[PDB]
Amino acid sequence: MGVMYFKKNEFVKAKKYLKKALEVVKDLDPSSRTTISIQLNLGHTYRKLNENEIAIKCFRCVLEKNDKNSEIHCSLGYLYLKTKKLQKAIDHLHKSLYLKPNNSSATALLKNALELNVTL
Amino acid sequence: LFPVNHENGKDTHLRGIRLYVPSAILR
Amino acid sequence: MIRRAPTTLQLSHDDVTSLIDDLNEQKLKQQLNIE
Amino acid sequence: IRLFESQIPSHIKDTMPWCLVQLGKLHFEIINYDMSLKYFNRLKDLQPARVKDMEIFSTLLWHLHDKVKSSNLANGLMDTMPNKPETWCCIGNLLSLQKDHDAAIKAFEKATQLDPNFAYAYTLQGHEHSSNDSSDSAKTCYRKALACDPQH
Amino acid sequence: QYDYSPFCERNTLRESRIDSFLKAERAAHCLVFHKYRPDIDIMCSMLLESVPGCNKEDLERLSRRERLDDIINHETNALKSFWNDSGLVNSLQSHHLHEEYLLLQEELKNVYKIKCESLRDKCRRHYSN
Repeated sequence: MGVMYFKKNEFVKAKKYLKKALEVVKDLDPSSRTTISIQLNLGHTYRKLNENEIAIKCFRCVLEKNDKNSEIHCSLGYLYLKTKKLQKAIDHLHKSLYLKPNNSSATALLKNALELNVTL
Repeated sequence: LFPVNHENGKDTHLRGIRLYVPSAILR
Repeated sequence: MIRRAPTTLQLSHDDVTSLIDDLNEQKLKQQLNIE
Repeated sequence: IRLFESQIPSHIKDTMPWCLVQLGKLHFEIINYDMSLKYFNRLKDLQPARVKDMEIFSTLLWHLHDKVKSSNLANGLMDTMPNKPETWCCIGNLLSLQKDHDAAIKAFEKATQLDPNFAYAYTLQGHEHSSNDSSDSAKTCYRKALACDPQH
Repeated sequence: QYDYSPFCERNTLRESRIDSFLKAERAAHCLVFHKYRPDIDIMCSMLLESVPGCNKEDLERLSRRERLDDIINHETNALKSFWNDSGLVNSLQSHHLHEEYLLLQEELKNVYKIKCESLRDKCRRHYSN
């Protein structure tokens, strides 16, 4: 329900259904590829909800549970570049490049981040 | 084209060929 | 029963291009201000 | 270096292998090539069969073009430990010093395969790939080098 | 009644195996014990009693921290140590000892050599393996 409300460009209720899903599964079974999907989708909703702090927190948590994920590191670079945390942005982006060298958006993201850092 | 070789040869080598056009560190 | 692997959202290329563009005009904003 | 001069007694300074390694690396960072070699030689005198971080010496001796000492060090290092990545990167540095470099790239990639978390092997690979007049492979190698070590 | 529980955790064994184990076990014990039931009984100066290949003389040497007839004595003594006190050597014909002896050090010498490179080349063996 959260994913489909997200796809319907109606984010506020998608968040409440995903929050309920997280709280139901919060107590039991942190592993087993279910909580991973819950936090990833919830973090995506926050990044689309324009609230970034809890999104970064959830993405950091899911990254703790799974490090080999190019998309996760790309999302971390996105969120960190949205804020002025350029060093974390470039670090996570280089991690994503390491996991997958041939990423389309990541190259331009690295160029922009490096240019902003130099101009800073 | 190389239509004939010396002393009535058959085949031909080509030792060199080139095309010309106009127009300290840290390890 | 065979539970389906839940679908996972993907970071699209379009939104990241939009953000990188916005950052380019963001840095372009103060360069003339500094001058 | 001033702290070595003042706050370090001479007897400790010229005896400690770790102080010698740190001092040699430091003088490398100031691009003082002559200073580093005559203490790294003392380090080899203290113990020839020590690996730790021989990447710095390999980089130095590539610049000084000392083929024979590098050959001896590489032989000794392999006979001691074959699985340590610094030994393989030293071999690749020697091979690039000689002439051929494709086998140097292959040796470097194997060394990185021995330990994926060795950033200096990646950055040496990237620096070498510039000599291959190839940029895209060099660029990807540089990026994966900077990924391993954030402050490089 | 003869106990067979440890030979198979299954509490019942078919009678064919019961005599099969009993006959085999007694013969095996009678070989070691003499150079009867097993459940009835299982029992029966340098501390060191035996080392394979070590005769009483070798053991004595350890305590100190160390012509045709004569060579025949060396002929048998050599095969005493290597064959761990085998009884068939006394039944072997004397001339059959010679060829076995000659092949002995020849194989033993081959072990001696077995028990006892450029930089570019020696890297390939690690990479290719």
